[PDB]
Amino acid sequence: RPLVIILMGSSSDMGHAEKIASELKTFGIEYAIRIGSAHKTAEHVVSMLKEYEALDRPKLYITIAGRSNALSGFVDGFVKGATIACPPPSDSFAGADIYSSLRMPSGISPALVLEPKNAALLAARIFSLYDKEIADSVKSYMESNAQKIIEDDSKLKR
Amino acid sequence: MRPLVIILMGSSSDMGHAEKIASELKTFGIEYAIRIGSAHKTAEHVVSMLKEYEALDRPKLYITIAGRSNALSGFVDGFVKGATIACPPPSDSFAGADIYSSLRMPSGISPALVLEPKNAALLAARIFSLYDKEIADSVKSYMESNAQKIIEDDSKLKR
Amino acid sequence: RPLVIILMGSSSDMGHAEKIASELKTFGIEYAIRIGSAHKTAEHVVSMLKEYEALDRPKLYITIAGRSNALSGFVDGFVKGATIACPPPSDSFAGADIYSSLRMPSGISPALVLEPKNAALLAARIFSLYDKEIADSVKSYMESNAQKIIEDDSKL
Amino acid sequence: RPLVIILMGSSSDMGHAEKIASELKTFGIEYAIRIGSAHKTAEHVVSMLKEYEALDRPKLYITIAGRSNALSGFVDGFVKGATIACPPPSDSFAGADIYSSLRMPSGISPALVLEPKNAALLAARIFSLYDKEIADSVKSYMESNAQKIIEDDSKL
Amino acid sequence: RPLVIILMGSSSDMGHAEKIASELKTFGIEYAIRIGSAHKTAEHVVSMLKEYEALDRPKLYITIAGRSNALSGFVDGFVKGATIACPPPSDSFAGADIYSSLRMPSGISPALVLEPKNAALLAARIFSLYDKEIADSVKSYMESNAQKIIEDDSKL
Amino acid sequence: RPLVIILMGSSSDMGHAEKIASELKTFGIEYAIRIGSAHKTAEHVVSMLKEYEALDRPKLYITIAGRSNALSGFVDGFVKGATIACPPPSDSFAGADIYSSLRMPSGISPALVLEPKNAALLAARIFSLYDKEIADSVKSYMESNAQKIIEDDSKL
Amino acid sequence: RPLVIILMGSSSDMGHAEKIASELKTFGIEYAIRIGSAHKTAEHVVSMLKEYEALDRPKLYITIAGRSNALSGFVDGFVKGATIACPPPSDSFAGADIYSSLRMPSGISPALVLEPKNAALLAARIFSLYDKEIADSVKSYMESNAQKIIEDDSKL
Amino acid sequence: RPLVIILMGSSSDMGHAEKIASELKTFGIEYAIRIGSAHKTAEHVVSMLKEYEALDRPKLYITIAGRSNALSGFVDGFVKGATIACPPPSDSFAGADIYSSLRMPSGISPALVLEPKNAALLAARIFSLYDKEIADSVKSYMESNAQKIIEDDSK
Repeated sequence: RPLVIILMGSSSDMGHAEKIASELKTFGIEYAIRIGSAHKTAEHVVSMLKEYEALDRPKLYITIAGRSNALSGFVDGFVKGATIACPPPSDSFAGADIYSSLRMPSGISPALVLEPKNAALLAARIFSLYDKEIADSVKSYMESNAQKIIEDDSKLKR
Repeated sequence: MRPLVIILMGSSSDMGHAEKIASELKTFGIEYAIRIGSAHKTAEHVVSMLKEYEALDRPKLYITIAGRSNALSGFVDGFVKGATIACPPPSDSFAGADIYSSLRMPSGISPALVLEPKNAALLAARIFSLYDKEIADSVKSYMESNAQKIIEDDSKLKR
Repeated sequence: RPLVIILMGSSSDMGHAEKIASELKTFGIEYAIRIGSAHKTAEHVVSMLKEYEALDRPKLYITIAGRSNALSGFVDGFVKGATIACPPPSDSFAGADIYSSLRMPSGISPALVLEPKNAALLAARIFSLYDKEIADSVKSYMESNAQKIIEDDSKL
Repeated sequence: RPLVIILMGSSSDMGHAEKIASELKTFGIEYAIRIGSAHKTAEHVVSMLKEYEALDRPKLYITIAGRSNALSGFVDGFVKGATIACPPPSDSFAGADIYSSLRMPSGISPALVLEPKNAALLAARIFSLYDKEIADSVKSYMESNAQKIIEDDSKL
Repeated sequence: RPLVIILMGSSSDMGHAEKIASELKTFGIEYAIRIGSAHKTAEHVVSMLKEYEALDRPKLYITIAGRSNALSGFVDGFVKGATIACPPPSDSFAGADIYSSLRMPSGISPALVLEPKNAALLAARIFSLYDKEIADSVKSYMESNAQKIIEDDSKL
Repeated sequence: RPLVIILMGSSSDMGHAEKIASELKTFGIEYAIRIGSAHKTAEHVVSMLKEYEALDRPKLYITIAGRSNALSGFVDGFVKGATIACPPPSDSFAGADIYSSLRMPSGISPALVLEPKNAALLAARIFSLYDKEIADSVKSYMESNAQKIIEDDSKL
Repeated sequence: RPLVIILMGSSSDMGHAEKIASELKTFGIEYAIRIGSAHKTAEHVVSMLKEYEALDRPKLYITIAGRSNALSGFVDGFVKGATIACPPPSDSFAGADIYSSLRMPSGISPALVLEPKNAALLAARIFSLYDKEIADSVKSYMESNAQKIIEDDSKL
Repeated sequence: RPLVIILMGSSSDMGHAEKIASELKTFGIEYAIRIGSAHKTAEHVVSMLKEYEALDRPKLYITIAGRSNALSGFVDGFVKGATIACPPPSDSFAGADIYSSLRMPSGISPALVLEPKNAALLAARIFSLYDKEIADSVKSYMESNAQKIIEDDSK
């Protein structure tokens, strides 16, 4: 019943969206991958957001936009519930595209997360506050990560 | 049951920043607790504190506040079950480069980074709003109000 | 006759906008001053742009938004003709807000100019390609600037 | 009947120049591609600028120079009408060459644009304020970009 | 009987760890290599430190963590003796991960050294104030390095 | 019996030096405060280092130089034992003077610590491996700091 | 016999120029202070340079321009002998105007020096290769500096 | 007769050093290439400088050191006449090693030039103030660079 809308500005971002989606599927969380440009197809984005917003189910938007990221703040100020910004990595201007996701006005509150798997995890943990099944899944995932590190210590320690 | 936000800062010096976050949560009617604890200097105290909060049978978020190199947000985040939000205090040092210590988490550590204290409070409300209608109404009023003032600034001095 | 629409993201940008407006007036160019947020008042901004775009006259938009500038690319993607981005100055993250004005997607082409007086000049010089009166005022303005520097040197 | 003069500081810039040229051709806008150095061949540049400035037709200059960009300001202070700065991409010093294009004195007003297709698009949109054939070409272009995005979404 | 505990946050840091390990061995210094994350395995790390802190021998901790380095400060605040931070290299964000190792609070004092062999050299030179054999080993090492540069100049 | 030589490149660094000295006093550690430029008075520095190096007591050098720090590496390459770099703070070029302290060649291994009180603490903690009086002093210090934080929490 | 021409792009840099002049006066070196813009009064700059270039005496030019520095490259491309860029200090964009002075094309070789006093000193030291009176003056100046440091250490 | 002493902190710098040399050879200016570390071999660098400082000919030093450049200011604070700092390129920390060459104390005044061919050209142009042959060579050189550019346009 939770839904995560993965909304990217360009078809060029699809590979970054697919990393987020794969990880969401591991948590058993439903997702939808969509494309719209805040700069070029603003009204198409508004229409889309209106469609998803009308759904009576707990939702999150994870917004993906390279270069100067207008999409994440655009979606965040339109929709009611929480959103997550997860821009694709860039080395242009030594990663300075990140400030465009960071520097929001008062009243715009997307959660910024750099890594696609971590964006999925944050989504899961947001639902987990009220969804016991998803909390069980997160618990398993993080315990597994921790056990692997301890197992690496046991195996490789000298 | 009633949402709780634990606002956990690494130093009593962070109180100003924490109080900004707390005051904003109050306007959403969301209960908070403000606490102090250092990931560097008082690790076992933080762990003990977090076990106490985690045993509470209500939906919760942690907002974690640490200046300089932020070890606290990732530390809290890796220990607790639910989501957390990092909202570091502002700093000019090294043209603001302390932000990277909040951004650059390992795989499997997923705190939500938000810069402004009022926006950290906003995000916390919006997370709960997915399930809490009272908070969703409060959020809608707040956001719509923000929008109205801008439209009103335009009408009042557009020329 | 030309119109420059000066659209800013917040009322706090007013002093920056008036520096631009001030200078447009000296070029004999009509301007309008408006406020609208690309993040918080999207439909309102889309609704204002449609009104201006229906006007049968040569028009430019100058867009002013602090912090992460979404406004410039949002407006520029919506309107037909040219636009100019002129963000207010900031020292946040050693001026790193500038990259949000610089890094546009292919197909979004605002002209970035830093100084308010230079945004106005650029707007004047765009009209000047087709407006002889605006061309004369610009020739006058630019020669004055040059003559002052030469005079300054003359005292030395 | 507009003309865009693409002027680059080095023949090494030619790849970048041609990208701008190729795009202008799609808008049906005539262009010239020239080479000349603001630091090493100043009189060759000025002589060129004089010949272009004497043409009675609307014109823009797109100025391309790597490293510390003096060329865009040189051109812009010489010619009457608008100019556009479009420096080639560089990763030297985390891309800090961009600041030499940004940081103009008062009275020097080139339009900074990063992407060569957006420099072409901006020039088209500047002429579009008065050239209807061009306005039409821009509209078809921008609408095609928008429709492609919406098509990409449809597949999903 | 010095001991250097080489503690890294992930097995993906092992190649960097083995560089410090190798160099320490050249100085005759016993090491232990361990894995533990301050973010993900805080209580495991604590347990591990308490064990080493109970040893009555002179000890250093060299702490390795990529991205945002919480491990070095975490360890340093827990243990009584000196520690050394030696993060694995990175060009992400122009190397900005370094600040997470530099910016400690007052009362947290790990020694930051970039290069793994210099982290080993620092460790040695630390023990050398009281340990004559290590002091002789460091002497030989540093004098050789100097003699080689003088030798390179002599071939030229 | 431990000694710390605090060597600064200029009398204008004395404030920073004095912060380190005052803190060393609180750990019961003898210091010398000295002035010598690597760039301007290189032979004076060398002769001074020889005088201290001739002492058979365990010792550290804490080296202070603003701007491009050549002093830390110069001293570190000359002396046998460990040294600590503690540059004075600067916001010049957003703090980029720090790179001159970070970027040592292979075989130069000064401990970089930003804050003067943390430089003193590192020093104490280095001696604490073998000097139980100093370790007692460091235990008091760190435990007091931790207890104060926990006390601050208890008020909440 | 030598002459240093101090050429600034704007009268707003006068204070910076005077610091350079004051220091050159202590070396006994004649200077001229002038103003001319690379972007706005190129002909005027060329005319001035032609006048100084005719003088049969050893000369340097020290070129001062804030923001994006085109001036130093412009002068250096024009004049036969060496030049020194000494831009005014800015903290805008973390000091990134400095890259506009660094990033010269092949064939354009101004010597960059940050500090006004050090620009004066470099100038003196260039003429000193052939001028023994200026060499004697530099020797005294730099020996005064060293002795000041050595003297500061002897008290403190 | 001018002499340029090209002094590098390490043999790994030789590539950069040889680029400067090759250009100086085009001007007819004699060079020496030498190695010494300001960190590790300070008393050797100091003894080397004393040898060059004793030659009665106009001289410049071009100093080359990667990473945190202590060498340029070290040599500049010892020798009498002008020096030129020309560090090798590096992408580390977005090029931030450059600040170690820029940020000299008052009384230390090496000329910073980035490109090896430009360090050579600056060296030539310093000598050119008093050396007519070298002045001639520089006019030929700079006119040739401008001619090639104008030629590029003509094709």
